[PDB]
Amino acid sequence: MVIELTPSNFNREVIQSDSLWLVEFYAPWCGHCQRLTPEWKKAATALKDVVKVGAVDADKHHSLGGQYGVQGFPTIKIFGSNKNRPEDYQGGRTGEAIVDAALSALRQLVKDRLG
Repeated sequence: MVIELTPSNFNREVIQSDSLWLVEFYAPWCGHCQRLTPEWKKAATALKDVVKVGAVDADKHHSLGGQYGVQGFPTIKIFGSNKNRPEDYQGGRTGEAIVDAALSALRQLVKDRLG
């Protein structure tokens, strides 16, 4: 349900995708990330087959952590129409708040495609 993202699959899964993606950049040892885990799963399940929801261990994969300016954890990004310019998510860390942000991002995505 939450797609595990790594340097090896990030391009294929996210960058080359026309799906809306939410990506959590986390560290396993981080208490804040640990508390987010169930809420991230909650969002991923609510968004099944609507929005793709992934997670990068940015503690391990510093390459990806460095690329998206991850200085601390969790860092949440929204990958919309321009996959080269993700938006930083600064909303609430509940599944409910994340889902609302995803819906807003979808509205923006489809409206831009329409023109």
